[PDB]
Amino acid sequence: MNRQIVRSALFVPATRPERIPKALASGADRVIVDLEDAVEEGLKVEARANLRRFLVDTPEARVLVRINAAEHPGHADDLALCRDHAGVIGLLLPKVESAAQVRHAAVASGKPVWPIVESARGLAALGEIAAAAGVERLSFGSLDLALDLDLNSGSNAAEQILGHARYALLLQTRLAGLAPPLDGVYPAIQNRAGLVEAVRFARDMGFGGLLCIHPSQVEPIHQTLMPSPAELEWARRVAEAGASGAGVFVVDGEMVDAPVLGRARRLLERAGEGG
Amino acid sequence: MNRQIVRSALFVPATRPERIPKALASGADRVIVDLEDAVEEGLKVEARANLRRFLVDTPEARVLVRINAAEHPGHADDLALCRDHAGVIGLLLPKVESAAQVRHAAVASGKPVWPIVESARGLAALGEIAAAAGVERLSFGSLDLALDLDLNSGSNAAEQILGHARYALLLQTRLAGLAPPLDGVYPAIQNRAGLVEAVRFARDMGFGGLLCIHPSQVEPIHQTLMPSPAELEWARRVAEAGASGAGVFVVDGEMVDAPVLGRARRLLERAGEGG
Amino acid sequence: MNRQIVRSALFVPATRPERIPKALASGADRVIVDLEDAVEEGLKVEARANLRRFLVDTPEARVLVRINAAEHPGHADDLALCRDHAGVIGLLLPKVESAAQVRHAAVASGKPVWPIVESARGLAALGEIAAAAGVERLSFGSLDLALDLDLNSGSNAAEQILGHARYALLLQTRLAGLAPPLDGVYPAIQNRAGLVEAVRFARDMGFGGLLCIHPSQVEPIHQTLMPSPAELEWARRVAEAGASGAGVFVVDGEMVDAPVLGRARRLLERAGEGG
Ligand SMILES: CC(=O)SCCNC(=O)CCNC(=O)[C@H](O)C(C)(C)COP(=O)(O)OP(=O)(O)OC[C@H]1O[C@@H](n2cnc3c(N)ncnc32)[C@H](O)[C@@H]1OP(=O)(O)O
Ligand SMILES: CC(=O)SCCNC(=O)CCNC(=O)[C@H](O)C(C)(C)COP(=O)(O)OP(=O)(O)OC[C@H]1O[C@@H](n2cnc3c(N)ncnc32)[C@H](O)[C@@H]1OP(=O)(O)O
Ligand SMILES: CC(=O)SCCNC(=O)CCNC(=O)[C@H](O)C(C)(C)COP(=O)(O)OP(=O)(O)OC[C@H]1O[C@@H](n2cnc3c(N)ncnc32)[C@H](O)[C@@H]1OP(=O)(O)O
Repeated sequence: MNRQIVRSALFVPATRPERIPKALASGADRVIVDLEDAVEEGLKVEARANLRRFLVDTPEARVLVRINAAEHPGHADDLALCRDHAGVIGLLLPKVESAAQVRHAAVASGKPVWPIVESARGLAALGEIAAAAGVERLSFGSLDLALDLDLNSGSNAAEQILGHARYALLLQTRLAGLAPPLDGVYPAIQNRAGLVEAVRFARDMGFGGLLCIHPSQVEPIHQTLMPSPAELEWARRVAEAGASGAGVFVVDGEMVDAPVLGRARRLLERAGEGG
Repeated sequence: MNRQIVRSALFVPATRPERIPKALASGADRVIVDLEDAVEEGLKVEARANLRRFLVDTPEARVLVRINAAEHPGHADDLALCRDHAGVIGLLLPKVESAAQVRHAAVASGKPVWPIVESARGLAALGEIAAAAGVERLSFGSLDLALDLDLNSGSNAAEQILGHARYALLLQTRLAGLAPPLDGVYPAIQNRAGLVEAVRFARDMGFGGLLCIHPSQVEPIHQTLMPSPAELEWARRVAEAGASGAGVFVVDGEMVDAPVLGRARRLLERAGEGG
Repeated sequence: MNRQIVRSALFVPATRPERIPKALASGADRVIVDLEDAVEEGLKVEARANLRRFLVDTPEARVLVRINAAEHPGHADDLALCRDHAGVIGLLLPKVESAAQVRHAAVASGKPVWPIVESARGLAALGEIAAAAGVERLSFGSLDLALDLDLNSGSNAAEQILGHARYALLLQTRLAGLAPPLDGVYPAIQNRAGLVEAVRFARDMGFGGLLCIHPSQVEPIHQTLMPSPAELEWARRVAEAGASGAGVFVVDGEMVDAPVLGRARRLLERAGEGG
């Protein structure tokens, strides 16, 4: 699939057809139109039709869709919508607990699957799931695993438990060679100072971006994701001293060996001019 | 077994039978009579006889018993005592390292087993152990595990190791469908401010209660475990706004989706009047 | 192998053979002569010859060698140097990802193996790796792991991930019964206060020592590893109060049972006179 970084994946429910155009103008790397836990049961059918009309009327629009899982009766109608419009470039599979769930949603949709880890069962099967055919990258339901594991969302201890799940998304991402994963949603819409901290914590940990819920969150996320002038100046000074060809040296009073030089070069290239 | 919350399980050694009544009058949700690591080798036979006599003289009493593990020569005598008195409603199995150890303790006692995860070996086999037939809930031997892993008890690094072990107790609890687990003992008897912090950290992470070692600890634990006026006031207001049935709303500047609504309803009902 | 503690293992590259003697006079418990990530490709053959010349010229010297992994063309020549000189008392195997690589390095060198956990693949196979025949102890490549997992070395988040890696080295050490492992390198050569903190965090967590990269790091590490007067005074008083033979008692306002007594006795003996 696409092995590129998604810095922002903005959720917008299909009950809000007028806010899907707003989502795409946010500047979000991806927009997720939702048909599942933001859409009330009675509106799922009408919400699916709202999305179909949006894709039809907007052929150049390319979106991701969080479908309902196989336990739901609308599953197949959700998969058919993902398969039949070119604007659907992938789907979020919620409540994923098996590689077989990934393969069925992938084959029936013909589109790449972003498995969402939202439960204890998901974590335990995550080897299978990340390695399953059709997987592009992983994302995580932070508020969902707090329910499933009985966490007091927002607390020190809760973030420590979530740190273990994040570790598994990050570990399995490398083992299965997936594209960079996206950390969960920061629900305090207007708290940009808290949002900035959750974004920098995620990047420092190896995540590529964040699942967003508001367009106001897009610029804070993308701005916090770019390397600082310092980090780029460090990477430059580290790359400059490894041109000589020395095996090991010191840059900021810190030893620099091959792996550190490799970190500076990947920073210099992933974000700016390489070489 | 019982899928109810045990907020506190108060240890009292079987060498001090005049303290068993005091333990029960504490209000601890469970009292554990100890035959293992608080009874010196030389007093274990007499201590068992103290416990046998207390059970006979106190038919309405219901206690949990921590026996010696199968390596011990008194193992079989401990099991018979747990099997032969109705007042014994379960047994703590220390140093558990295999599902076969749980099964032998459950079949021979005919009572529910509380495994204590006290060793690296226990953790590695915790899948087997938590799924063994007879398991009611897991509990955490924090001081045995510091011994086993050469930890400096009380330190930042040690608690970080203990956090990974706690996660496996919490993960397997959900995977095996067990009753809520108990975090380890807080040994600073009179330091209630530290006890309160350890109790709120454990609850926030998904534990149901604490192993305790003094009756003076019980009220701090049950008082720290009840939802605050604010948390209940929060749950009421998120439940209030999701009554109509809308998919996603905002409560405290924070997004409220189905999983958050589910947390507030479980709080309002798990502790208080539901509906 | 040796089930003793290595407090410090001082890296020195085989390109600077004049520094190998300095490494030995450092007092480091072990010296590592490097043929991998500090020796540039173009210098590896000559560096191999530098190490051979040092070993022949210094029959009494006892060193560890960090060889190139099996993917490297010099792999077999490196193992041959380890096998043919008595001064080579073990080898560091970098980029370890399978038990079979351990067995090939062990059998071909005939010397004990220190696997370095430097990658996600390594972590996932760490059960196999630690249990393989030939392993003496595990060590941790913190800077390789930051590259492999895209970590911002030095940040709060990266340290949390590395804690998950560290946990698995420590768990697998206990499960496979290996000698005590060594935490990764602290690269800020002159920041002794930061080094001292990295050393104490590692010890509190169960490491026996640290991989080091400069001889000035050796004395800070060895002084920070020794128990403080306070810690020894604590163990003495808990050991003194448990001499009578009581099962449970109070020492510093803290309950003391069998597991706590064992920590106090192990502290007094592992560092000082036992009994
Ligand atoms: C598990 C998860 O967290 S994802 C599961 C489901 N998640 C979602 O779909 C939630 C996504 N976000 C939202 O639905 C909304 O932000 C809400 C309902 C939470 C809150 O929205 P409101 O409080 O009504 O919006 P607010 O008063 O801040 O104003 C929002 C403005 O941005 C727009 N907007 C708000 N949310 C979105 C969105 N997700 N996508 C696009 N535009 C949006 C609105 O149209 C409005 O623009 P306008 O003034 O021109 O009409
Ligand atoms: C987690 C583990 O390590 S498993 C522990 C297995 N056994 C235990 O350690 C049980 C818990 N600990 C104890 O036995 C005790 O609390 C001790 C030995 C650690 C401390 O005992 P002391 O320091 O003598 O207690 P202290 O003087 O504070 O006791 C005050 C009152 O509490 C009572 N009390 C103390 N511990 C207990 C107990 N476990 N159960 C019931 N009552 C108790 C005393 O009898 C006393 O009542 P009294 O004044 O009417 O006589
Ligand atoms: C995965 C990895 O690659 S982890 C790292 C691998 N291993 C290494 O990094 C090799 C070990 N480190 C070193 O090579 C050095 O410490 C360096 C290159 C980082 C710094 O070296 P320099 O900046 O030249 O040293 P500095 O200016 O501090 O002076 C060093 C002094 O101690 C000695 N010294 C320095 N490093 C070492 C060493 N590793 N072993 C022994 N002696 C050493 C030097 O001989 C010198 O003493 P001198 O003045 O009598 O000649």
